[PDB]
Amino acid sequence: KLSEQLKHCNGILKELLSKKHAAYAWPFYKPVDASALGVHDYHDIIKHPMDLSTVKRKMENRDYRDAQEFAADVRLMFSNCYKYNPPDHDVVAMARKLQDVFEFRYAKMPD
Ligand SMILES: COC(=O)[C@H](C)[C@@H]1N=C(c2ccc(Cl)cc2)c2ccc(OC)cc2-n2c(C)nnc21
Ligand SMILES: C[C@H](O)COC[C@H](C)O
Ligand SMILES: [Cl-]
Repeated sequence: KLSEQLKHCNGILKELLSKKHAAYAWPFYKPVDASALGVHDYHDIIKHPMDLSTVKRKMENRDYRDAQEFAADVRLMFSNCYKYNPPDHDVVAMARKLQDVFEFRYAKMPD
């Protein structure tokens, strides 16, 4: 049984995965497939891949012991995107928008 704070985190996660945000969330649904995408330098540049399916698995498996650990993974996901891609690329604009959704709701965390 998740703590109250981790319940809030799980709610955020469900929201990020919902159809409401799909237009900009979809690149983050699954691990980057570097070979499929032709980005053969991705794993040289990104040492700690992260994506929402992995966050979801970790939540289901009770891997996260607190909200801070959850938030660090979601933010790592966005950071990888900002690290690999030029700041004016489409996928970066999507990341910024999804991160806005995440940060404003994470800020509503019950004490
Ligand atoms: C050539 O650069 C790319 O393809 C990067 C690696 C890729 N761009 C994208 C990307 C490029 C253009 C648009 Cl409009 C949306 C996403 C990408 C696409 C699919 C995907 O999972 C299936 C992950 C993507 N992703 C993420 C997350 N962070 N960077 C990307
Ligand atoms: C767009 C920045 O990379 C992240 O900003 C988060 C803010 C809550 O929109
Ligand atoms: Cl953090």
